[PDB]
Amino acid sequence: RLKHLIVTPSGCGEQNMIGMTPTVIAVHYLDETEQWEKFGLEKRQGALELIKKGYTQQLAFRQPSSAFAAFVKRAPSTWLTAYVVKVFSLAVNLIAIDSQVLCGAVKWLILEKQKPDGVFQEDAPVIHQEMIGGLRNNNEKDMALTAFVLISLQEAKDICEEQVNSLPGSITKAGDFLEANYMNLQRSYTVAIAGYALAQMGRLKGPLLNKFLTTAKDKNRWEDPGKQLYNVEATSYALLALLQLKDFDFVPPVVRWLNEQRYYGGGYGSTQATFMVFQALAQYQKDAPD
Amino acid sequence: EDSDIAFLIDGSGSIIPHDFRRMKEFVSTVMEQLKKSKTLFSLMQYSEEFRIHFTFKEFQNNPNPRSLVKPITQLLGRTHTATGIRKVVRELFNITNGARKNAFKILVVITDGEKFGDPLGYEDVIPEADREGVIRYVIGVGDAFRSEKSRQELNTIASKPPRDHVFQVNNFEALKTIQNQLREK
Ligand SMILES: [Mg+2]
Repeated sequence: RLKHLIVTPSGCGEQNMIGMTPTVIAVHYLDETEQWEKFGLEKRQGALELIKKGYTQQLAFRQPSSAFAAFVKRAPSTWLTAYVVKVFSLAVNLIAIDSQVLCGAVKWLILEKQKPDGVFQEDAPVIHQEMIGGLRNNNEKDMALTAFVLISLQEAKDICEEQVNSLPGSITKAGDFLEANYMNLQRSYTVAIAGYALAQMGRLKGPLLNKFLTTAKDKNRWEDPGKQLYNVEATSYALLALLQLKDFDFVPPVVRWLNEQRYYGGGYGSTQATFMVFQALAQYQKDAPD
Repeated sequence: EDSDIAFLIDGSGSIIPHDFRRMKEFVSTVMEQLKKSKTLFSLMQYSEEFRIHFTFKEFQNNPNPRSLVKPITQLLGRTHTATGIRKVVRELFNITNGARKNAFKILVVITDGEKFGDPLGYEDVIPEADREGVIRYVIGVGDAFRSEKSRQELNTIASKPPRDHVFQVNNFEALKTIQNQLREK
Protein backbone atom coordinates (compact mmCIF):
# COMPACT_ATOMS: atom_id res chain seq x y z
CA ARG A 1 0.00 0.00 0.00
CA LEU A 2 2.85 2.40 0.84
CA LYS A 3 3.94 3.17 -2.74
CA HIS A 4 3.08 6.91 -2.49
CA LEU A 5 5.92 8.14 -0.21
CA ILE A 6 8.99 8.56 -2.44
CA VAL A 7 8.31 12.19 -3.38
CA THR A 8 10.09 14.94 -5.37
CA PRO A 9 11.72 17.53 -3.07
CA SER A 10 11.24 21.13 -4.11
CA GLY A 11 10.60 24.57 -2.68
CA CYS A 12 12.73 27.41 -1.42
CA GLY A 13 12.88 26.92 2.31
CA GLU A 14 11.44 23.64 3.49
CA GLN A 15 9.39 21.90 0.76
CA ASN A 16 12.59 20.01 -0.12
CA MET A 17 12.42 18.64 3.39
CA ILE A 18 8.64 18.26 2.97
CA GLY A 19 9.58 15.96 0.11
CA MET A 20 12.66 14.71 1.95
CA THR A 21 10.71 13.28 4.87
CA PRO A 22 8.52 10.80 2.92
CA THR A 23 11.73 10.07 0.98
CA VAL A 24 13.62 9.45 4.26
CA ILE A 25 11.01 7.65 6.41
CA ALA A 26 10.39 4.90 3.80
CA VAL A 27 14.00 3.66 3.65
CA HIS A 28 13.85 3.74 7.48
CA TYR A 29 10.76 1.57 7.90
CA LEU A 30 11.43 -0.68 4.93
CA ASP A 31 15.07 -1.33 5.85
CA GLU A 32 14.99 -2.16 9.55
CA THR A 33 11.88 -4.30 9.01
CA GLU A 34 13.60 -6.49 6.39
CA GLN A 35 10.86 -5.63 3.87
CA TRP A 36 13.25 -5.37 0.90
CA GLU A 37 12.05 -8.44 -1.03
CA LYS A 38 8.91 -7.51 -3.07
CA PHE A 39 10.37 -4.74 -5.22
CA GLY A 40 13.57 -6.30 -6.63
CA LEU A 41 16.09 -4.14 -4.68
CA GLU A 42 17.51 -1.84 -7.41
CA LYS A 43 16.02 1.40 -6.02
CA ARG A 44 17.66 1.54 -2.60
CA GLN A 45 20.37 3.83 -3.86
CA GLY A 46 17.88 5.76 -5.98
CA ALA A 47 16.47 7.09 -2.71
CA LEU A 48 19.95 7.81 -1.31
CA GLU A 49 20.45 9.50 -4.67
CA LEU A 50 17.18 11.30 -4.07
CA ILE A 51 18.37 12.05 -0.52
CA LYS A 52 21.78 13.32 -1.63
CA LYS A 53 19.83 15.67 -3.95
CA GLY A 54 17.59 17.27 -1.32
CA TYR A 55 19.51 17.40 1.95
CA THR A 56 22.38 18.80 -0.08
CA GLN A 57 19.93 21.29 -1.63
CA GLN A 58 18.73 21.89 1.92
CA LEU A 59 22.28 23.17 2.47
CA ALA A 60 22.13 25.70 -0.35
CA PHE A 61 20.94 28.06 2.46
CA ARG A 62 23.18 27.49 5.46
CA GLN A 63 23.56 30.31 8.02
CA PRO A 64 26.76 31.36 9.86
CA SER A 65 25.91 29.64 13.13
CA SER A 66 24.88 26.63 10.96
CA ALA A 67 21.35 27.91 11.58
CA PHE A 68 18.42 27.04 9.30
CA ALA A 69 15.61 29.23 8.12
CA ALA A 70 13.53 28.88 5.02
CA PHE A 71 15.35 32.13 4.06
CA VAL A 72 19.03 33.05 4.58
CA LYS A 73 19.10 36.86 4.92
CA ARG A 74 16.16 36.47 7.37
CA ALA A 75 16.72 36.00 11.09
CA PRO A 76 16.51 32.18 11.04
CA SER A 77 13.96 30.01 12.80
CA THR A 78 14.32 27.08 15.20
CA TRP A 79 11.65 24.57 14.03
CA LEU A 80 13.25 24.01 10.64
CA THR A 81 16.62 24.62 12.36
CA ALA A 82 16.19 21.53 14.55
CA TYR A 83 13.64 19.49 12.62
CA VAL A 84 15.83 19.02 9.56
CA VAL A 85 18.39 17.96 12.17
CA LYS A 86 15.90 15.28 13.32
CA VAL A 87 15.09 14.22 9.77
CA PHE A 88 18.81 13.38 9.54
CA SER A 89 18.86 11.09 12.60
CA LEU A 90 17.03 8.65 10.28
CA ALA A 91 19.40 9.48 7.43
CA VAL A 92 22.42 8.11 9.35
CA ASN A 93 21.00 4.64 8.57
CA LEU A 94 22.31 4.82 4.99
CA ILE A 95 23.39 8.33 3.89
CA ALA A 96 26.89 9.68 4.54
CA ILE A 97 26.67 13.05 6.25
CA ASP A 98 29.21 15.00 8.26
CA SER A 99 28.78 15.81 11.94
CA GLN A 100 30.51 19.13 12.82
CA VAL A 101 27.56 20.90 11.10
CA LEU A 102 24.97 20.03 13.72
CA CYS A 103 27.24 20.79 16.70
CA GLY A 104 27.98 24.11 15.02
CA ALA A 105 24.19 24.52 14.88
CA VAL A 106 23.48 23.56 18.52
CA LYS A 107 26.18 25.84 19.95
CA TRP A 108 23.96 28.72 18.74
CA LEU A 109 20.69 27.09 19.83
CA ILE A 110 22.05 27.08 23.42
CA LEU A 111 23.91 30.39 23.31
CA GLU A 112 20.97 32.35 21.84
CA LYS A 113 17.84 30.13 22.00
CA GLN A 114 17.55 28.90 25.66
CA LYS A 115 16.58 30.94 28.72
CA PRO A 116 18.16 30.42 32.19
CA ASP A 117 15.05 28.48 33.19
CA GLY A 118 14.64 25.93 30.41
CA VAL A 119 12.28 28.00 28.28
CA PHE A 120 12.61 27.85 24.51
CA GLN A 121 10.97 30.85 22.82
CA GLU A 122 11.06 30.35 19.04
CA ASP A 123 12.58 33.77 18.40
CA ALA A 124 11.43 33.37 14.74
CA PRO A 125 8.09 31.69 13.93
CA VAL A 126 7.76 30.64 10.30
CA ILE A 127 5.33 31.14 7.43
CA HIS A 128 4.52 27.42 7.19
CA GLN A 129 2.73 26.27 10.33
CA GLU A 130 1.15 23.34 8.43
CA MET A 131 4.43 21.43 8.34
CA ILE A 132 4.64 21.70 12.14
CA GLY A 133 1.82 19.30 13.02
CA GLY A 134 0.08 20.18 16.25
CA LEU A 135 1.97 23.34 17.19
CA ARG A 136 -0.26 26.07 15.75
CA ASN A 137 -3.15 27.11 18.02
CA ASN A 138 -2.43 25.59 21.42
CA ASN A 139 -2.39 27.87 24.44
CA GLU A 140 0.57 26.16 26.15
CA LYS A 141 3.05 28.76 24.96
CA ASP A 142 6.46 27.01 25.04
CA MET A 143 5.99 23.69 26.82
CA ALA A 144 5.48 21.81 23.53
CA LEU A 145 8.46 23.76 22.16
CA THR A 146 10.86 23.20 25.09
CA ALA A 147 10.38 19.43 24.63
CA PHE A 148 10.34 19.48 20.82
CA VAL A 149 13.75 21.14 21.05
CA LEU A 150 14.82 18.57 23.66
CA ILE A 151 13.82 15.59 21.47
CA SER A 152 15.48 17.05 18.35
CA LEU A 153 18.66 17.58 20.41
CA GLN A 154 18.56 14.20 22.17
CA GLU A 155 17.79 12.31 18.94
CA ALA A 156 21.37 13.07 17.80
CA LYS A 157 23.00 12.67 21.21
CA ASP A 158 26.24 10.66 21.38
CA ILE A 159 27.00 12.51 18.14
CA CYS A 160 27.79 16.15 19.05
CA GLU A 161 29.40 15.24 22.36
CA GLU A 162 33.00 15.62 21.11
CA GLN A 163 32.69 18.86 19.12
CA VAL A 164 30.26 20.66 21.51
CA ASN A 165 30.33 19.81 25.26
CA SER A 166 27.63 22.45 26.02
CA LEU A 167 24.68 20.30 24.80
CA PRO A 168 24.12 18.05 27.88
CA GLY A 169 23.30 21.19 29.86
CA SER A 170 20.61 22.34 27.46
CA ILE A 171 19.09 18.84 27.57
CA THR A 172 19.07 18.54 31.37
CA LYS A 173 17.69 21.98 32.39
CA ALA A 174 15.09 21.81 29.60
CA GLY A 175 13.92 18.44 30.94
CA ASP A 176 14.09 19.76 34.49
CA PHE A 177 11.78 22.62 33.46
CA LEU A 178 9.65 19.77 32.09
CA GLU A 179 9.50 17.48 35.11
CA ALA A 180 8.90 20.23 37.68
CA ASN A 181 6.29 21.75 35.31
CA TYR A 182 5.03 18.73 33.37
CA MET A 183 2.21 17.66 35.66
CA ASN A 184 0.41 21.00 35.28
CA LEU A 185 -0.68 20.63 31.64
CA GLN A 186 -4.21 20.14 30.25
CA ARG A 187 -3.91 18.87 26.65
CA SER A 188 -2.56 15.43 25.65
CA TYR A 189 -0.28 16.64 22.85
CA THR A 190 1.93 18.42 25.41
CA VAL A 191 1.50 15.45 27.72
CA ALA A 192 2.76 13.09 25.00
CA ILE A 193 5.86 14.86 23.69
CA ALA A 194 7.23 15.99 27.07
CA GLY A 195 6.63 12.53 28.49
CA TYR A 196 8.88 11.12 25.78
CA ALA A 197 11.71 13.58 26.46
CA LEU A 198 11.69 12.75 30.16
CA ALA A 199 11.65 9.17 28.88
CA GLN A 200 14.73 10.13 26.82
CA MET A 201 16.26 11.37 30.08
CA GLY A 202 14.83 8.25 31.74
CA ARG A 203 12.97 10.58 34.14
CA LEU A 204 9.37 9.50 33.33
CA LYS A 205 8.69 7.75 36.64
CA GLY A 206 6.02 9.10 38.95
CA PRO A 207 2.80 11.09 38.92
CA LEU A 208 4.21 12.93 35.89
CA LEU A 209 3.82 9.50 34.31
CA ASN A 210 0.31 8.94 35.63
CA LYS A 211 -1.07 12.05 33.95
CA PHE A 212 0.52 11.06 30.67
CA LEU A 213 -0.58 7.46 31.12
CA THR A 214 -4.05 8.52 32.33
CA THR A 215 -4.81 10.67 29.30
CA ALA A 216 -5.10 7.47 27.20
CA LYS A 217 -8.66 7.35 25.88
CA ASP A 218 -9.59 3.65 25.82
CA LYS A 219 -5.87 3.01 26.54
CA ASN A 220 -5.09 3.23 22.79
CA ARG A 221 -5.03 6.97 21.94
CA TRP A 222 -4.37 10.43 23.32
CA GLU A 223 -7.69 12.03 22.31
CA ASP A 224 -8.00 15.64 21.13
CA PRO A 225 -10.20 17.15 18.38
CA GLY A 226 -7.63 19.46 16.73
CA LYS A 227 -6.74 17.10 13.86
CA GLN A 228 -6.12 13.38 13.59
CA LEU A 229 -2.53 14.32 12.62
CA TYR A 230 -2.11 15.75 16.12
CA ASN A 231 -3.55 12.65 17.80
CA VAL A 232 -1.87 10.15 15.46
CA GLU A 233 1.44 11.96 15.88
CA ALA A 234 1.22 12.14 19.67
CA THR A 235 0.13 8.49 19.76
CA SER A 236 3.41 7.81 17.92
CA TYR A 237 5.15 10.06 20.50
CA ALA A 238 3.73 8.08 23.43
CA LEU A 239 4.53 4.85 21.59
CA LEU A 240 8.16 5.81 21.27
CA ALA A 241 7.73 7.12 24.82
CA LEU A 242 6.51 3.56 25.67
CA LEU A 243 9.27 1.46 24.04
CA GLN A 244 11.76 3.36 26.26
CA LEU A 245 10.36 1.86 29.49
CA LYS A 246 10.12 -1.52 27.69
CA ASP A 247 6.36 -1.79 28.30
CA PHE A 248 4.80 -4.75 26.50
CA ASP A 249 1.28 -4.34 27.94
CA PHE A 250 -0.12 -1.01 26.61
CA VAL A 251 1.72 -1.46 23.32
CA PRO A 252 -0.61 -3.94 21.47
CA PRO A 253 -3.67 -1.69 22.05
CA VAL A 254 -1.86 1.18 20.34
CA VAL A 255 -0.57 -1.20 17.69
CA ARG A 256 -4.12 -2.46 17.12
CA TRP A 257 -5.60 1.02 16.63
CA LEU A 258 -2.50 2.31 14.82
CA ASN A 259 -3.12 -0.70 12.51
CA GLU A 260 -6.84 -0.19 11.99
CA GLN A 261 -6.53 3.47 11.00
CA ARG A 262 -5.00 2.28 7.68
CA TYR A 263 -2.83 5.42 7.39
CA TYR A 264 0.15 4.92 5.11
CA GLY A 265 1.55 8.48 4.70
CA GLY A 266 0.39 11.13 2.18
CA GLY A 267 -1.00 14.61 1.50
CA TYR A 268 -0.17 18.30 1.72
CA GLY A 269 0.45 19.06 5.39
CA SER A 270 0.78 15.36 6.20
CA THR A 271 4.43 15.99 7.06
CA GLN A 272 4.94 15.47 10.81
CA ALA A 273 2.69 12.45 11.25
CA THR A 274 4.18 10.77 8.16
CA PHE A 275 7.60 10.75 9.83
CA MET A 276 6.31 9.64 13.23
CA VAL A 277 3.83 7.14 11.85
CA PHE A 278 6.46 4.77 10.60
CA GLN A 279 9.41 5.89 12.72
CA ALA A 280 7.63 4.35 15.72
CA LEU A 281 6.21 1.42 13.72
CA ALA A 282 9.87 0.75 12.80
CA GLN A 283 11.53 1.05 16.23
CA TYR A 284 8.70 -1.20 17.46
CA GLN A 285 9.79 -4.12 15.28
CA LYS A 286 13.41 -3.40 16.32
CA ASP A 287 12.57 -4.10 20.00
CA ALA A 288 9.59 -6.51 19.83
CA PRO A 289 11.07 -10.04 19.61
CA ASP A 290 9.49 -11.60 16.54
CA GLU B 1 -16.00 -33.24 48.58
CA ASP B 2 -15.27 -29.86 50.16
CA SER B 3 -13.86 -27.57 47.47
CA ASP B 4 -13.35 -23.80 46.77
CA ILE B 5 -11.63 -22.83 43.49
CA ALA B 6 -10.65 -19.28 42.56
CA PHE B 7 -9.55 -17.71 39.28
CA LEU B 8 -7.00 -14.90 39.04
CA ILE B 9 -6.91 -14.03 35.36
CA ASP B 10 -4.58 -11.55 33.76
CA GLY B 11 -6.51 -8.82 32.01
CA SER B 12 -3.49 -6.65 31.07
CA GLY B 13 -2.84 -5.10 27.67
CA SER B 14 -0.32 -7.85 27.00
CA ILE B 15 -3.30 -10.18 26.80
CA ILE B 16 -4.47 -10.04 23.20
CA PRO B 17 -8.28 -10.28 22.86
CA HIS B 18 -8.07 -13.81 21.39
CA ASP B 19 -6.23 -14.84 24.53
CA PHE B 20 -9.05 -13.16 26.39
CA ARG B 21 -11.62 -14.84 24.16
CA ARG B 22 -9.80 -18.10 24.80
CA MET B 23 -9.72 -17.44 28.55
CA LYS B 24 -13.49 -17.06 28.65
CA GLU B 25 -14.18 -20.15 26.55
CA PHE B 26 -11.65 -22.03 28.72
CA VAL B 27 -12.81 -21.01 32.18
CA SER B 28 -16.38 -21.86 31.12
CA THR B 29 -15.66 -25.41 29.94
CA VAL B 30 -14.03 -26.11 33.32
CA MET B 31 -17.31 -25.12 34.93
CA GLU B 32 -19.86 -26.84 32.65
CA GLN B 33 -18.40 -30.37 32.94
CA LEU B 34 -17.49 -29.94 36.67
CA LYS B 35 -20.61 -29.57 38.77
CA LYS B 36 -19.15 -32.00 41.30
CA SER B 37 -19.25 -32.42 45.09
CA LYS B 38 -20.55 -28.85 45.28
CA THR B 39 -17.44 -27.34 43.73
CA LEU B 40 -17.43 -23.58 44.44
CA PHE B 41 -16.03 -21.03 42.00
CA SER B 42 -14.91 -17.42 42.26
CA LEU B 43 -13.22 -15.17 39.73
CA MET B 44 -11.53 -11.85 39.72
CA GLN B 45 -10.05 -10.14 36.71
CA TYR B 46 -6.80 -8.32 37.39
CA SER B 47 -4.73 -5.70 35.63
CA GLU B 48 -3.66 -2.25 36.76
CA GLU B 49 -7.16 -2.36 38.41
CA PHE B 50 -9.28 -5.28 39.69
CA ARG B 51 -12.83 -6.59 39.31
CA ILE B 52 -14.47 -9.28 41.37
CA HIS B 53 -16.91 -10.52 38.76
CA PHE B 54 -18.52 -12.87 41.22
CA THR B 55 -17.87 -13.99 44.74
CA PHE B 56 -18.99 -17.40 45.94
CA LYS B 57 -22.52 -16.28 46.90
CA GLU B 58 -23.15 -14.32 43.69
CA PHE B 59 -21.87 -17.57 42.19
CA GLN B 60 -23.97 -19.86 44.40
CA ASN B 61 -27.21 -18.18 43.32
CA ASN B 62 -26.47 -18.49 39.59
CA PRO B 63 -24.93 -21.77 38.36
CA ASN B 64 -25.31 -21.18 34.57
CA PRO B 65 -21.75 -20.40 33.33
CA ARG B 66 -22.27 -19.52 29.68
CA SER B 67 -24.66 -16.85 30.88
CA LEU B 68 -22.04 -15.79 33.43
CA VAL B 69 -19.01 -15.64 31.24
CA LYS B 70 -19.92 -14.25 27.83
CA PRO B 71 -20.18 -10.57 28.97
CA ILE B 72 -16.84 -10.41 30.81
CA THR B 73 -14.65 -7.77 29.15
CA GLN B 74 -11.06 -6.59 29.24
CA LEU B 75 -9.32 -3.97 31.37
CA LEU B 76 -6.25 -3.36 29.13
CA GLY B 77 -3.92 -2.26 31.93
CA ARG B 78 -0.57 -3.47 33.29
CA THR B 79 0.11 -6.72 35.17
CA HIS B 80 -0.33 -6.54 38.99
CA THR B 81 -0.41 -10.29 39.65
CA ALA B 82 0.86 -10.50 43.25
CA THR B 83 -1.34 -7.67 44.47
CA GLY B 84 -4.19 -9.59 42.85
CA ILE B 85 -3.07 -12.70 44.72
CA ARG B 86 -3.42 -11.35 48.25
CA LYS B 87 -6.71 -9.71 47.33
CA VAL B 88 -8.15 -13.04 46.20
CA VAL B 89 -7.18 -14.89 49.36
CA ARG B 90 -8.10 -11.98 51.60
CA GLU B 91 -11.32 -11.06 49.75
CA LEU B 92 -12.51 -13.96 47.59
CA PHE B 93 -11.19 -16.49 50.14
CA ASN B 94 -12.97 -14.76 52.98
CA ILE B 95 -16.04 -16.42 54.40
CA THR B 96 -17.75 -13.02 54.13
CA ASN B 97 -17.84 -13.66 50.37
CA GLY B 98 -19.18 -17.22 50.43
CA ALA B 99 -16.07 -19.20 51.41
CA ARG B 100 -17.09 -22.39 53.25
CA LYS B 101 -15.41 -23.60 56.41
CA ASN B 102 -13.31 -26.70 55.73
CA ALA B 103 -13.11 -26.44 51.94
CA PHE B 104 -10.19 -27.03 49.65
CA LYS B 105 -8.78 -23.79 48.36
CA ILE B 106 -7.35 -23.82 44.83
CA LEU B 107 -6.48 -20.76 42.78
CA VAL B 108 -6.11 -20.97 38.98
CA VAL B 109 -3.96 -18.04 37.77
CA ILE B 110 -4.34 -17.39 34.06
CA THR B 111 -1.49 -15.04 33.21
CA ASP B 112 1.18 -14.44 30.57
CA GLY B 113 4.08 -14.42 33.05
CA GLU B 114 5.21 -10.80 33.03
CA LYS B 115 4.75 -8.98 36.36
CA PHE B 116 4.64 -5.30 35.58
CA GLY B 117 3.80 -2.24 37.63
CA ASP B 118 2.80 -4.17 40.67
CA PRO B 119 3.90 -2.11 43.70
CA LEU B 120 3.88 -5.47 45.47
CA GLY B 121 6.43 -8.08 44.56
CA TYR B 122 6.02 -11.83 44.41
CA GLU B 123 8.08 -12.48 47.55
CA ASP B 124 5.23 -11.08 49.66
CA VAL B 125 2.25 -13.03 48.44
CA ILE B 126 3.44 -16.63 48.09
CA PRO B 127 4.53 -17.72 51.63
CA GLU B 128 1.30 -16.22 52.86
CA ALA B 129 -0.40 -18.38 50.21
CA ASP B 130 1.61 -21.21 51.80
CA ARG B 131 0.85 -20.28 55.39
CA GLU B 132 -2.86 -20.19 54.40
CA GLY B 133 -3.02 -23.30 52.25
CA VAL B 134 -4.24 -22.43 48.76
CA ILE B 135 -3.29 -24.83 46.02
CA ARG B 136 -1.80 -22.55 43.34
CA TYR B 137 -2.01 -23.67 39.71
CA VAL B 138 -0.78 -21.38 36.91
CA ILE B 139 -2.21 -21.44 33.38
CA GLY B 140 0.34 -19.60 31.21
CA VAL B 141 -0.72 -18.04 27.94
CA GLY B 142 0.52 -16.66 24.65
CA ASP B 143 4.29 -16.60 24.49
CA ALA B 144 4.72 -17.57 28.13
CA PHE B 145 7.31 -20.33 27.54
CA ARG B 146 9.34 -18.73 24.72
CA SER B 147 11.56 -16.50 26.77
CA GLU B 148 13.04 -17.11 30.20
CA LYS B 149 11.71 -14.71 32.85
CA SER B 150 8.15 -15.28 31.69
CA ARG B 151 8.19 -18.98 32.40
CA GLN B 152 10.20 -18.50 35.61
CA GLU B 153 7.69 -16.03 37.01
CA LEU B 154 5.14 -18.84 36.43
CA ASN B 155 6.90 -21.45 38.54
CA THR B 156 7.27 -18.70 41.13
CA ILE B 157 3.47 -18.34 41.07
CA ALA B 158 2.67 -22.03 41.13
CA SER B 159 3.10 -24.26 44.16
CA LYS B 160 5.41 -27.33 44.23
CA PRO B 161 5.40 -29.63 42.51
CA PRO B 162 5.13 -27.66 39.28
CA ARG B 163 4.63 -30.84 37.21
CA ASP B 164 1.19 -31.00 38.77
CA HIS B 165 0.73 -27.24 39.24
CA VAL B 166 1.99 -25.37 36.20
CA PHE B 167 0.07 -26.00 33.01
CA GLN B 168 -0.30 -24.60 29.50
CA VAL B 169 -3.51 -22.90 28.45
CA ASN B 170 -4.25 -24.87 25.29
CA ASN B 171 -3.97 -28.19 27.04
CA PHE B 172 -7.49 -29.19 28.09
CA GLU B 173 -5.80 -31.66 30.46
CA ALA B 174 -5.29 -29.48 33.54
CA LEU B 175 -8.96 -29.80 34.47
CA LYS B 176 -8.87 -33.54 34.18
CA THR B 177 -5.64 -33.21 36.22
CA ILE B 178 -7.32 -31.45 39.04
CA GLN B 179 -10.37 -33.62 38.43
CA ASN B 180 -8.35 -36.71 39.14
CA GLN B 181 -6.36 -34.88 41.80
CA LEU B 182 -9.66 -34.25 43.56
CA ARG B 183 -11.08 -37.58 42.46
CA GLU B 184 -8.54 -39.23 44.72
CA LYS B 185 -9.10 -36.72 47.52
MG1 LIG C 1 0.89 -7.84 30.99
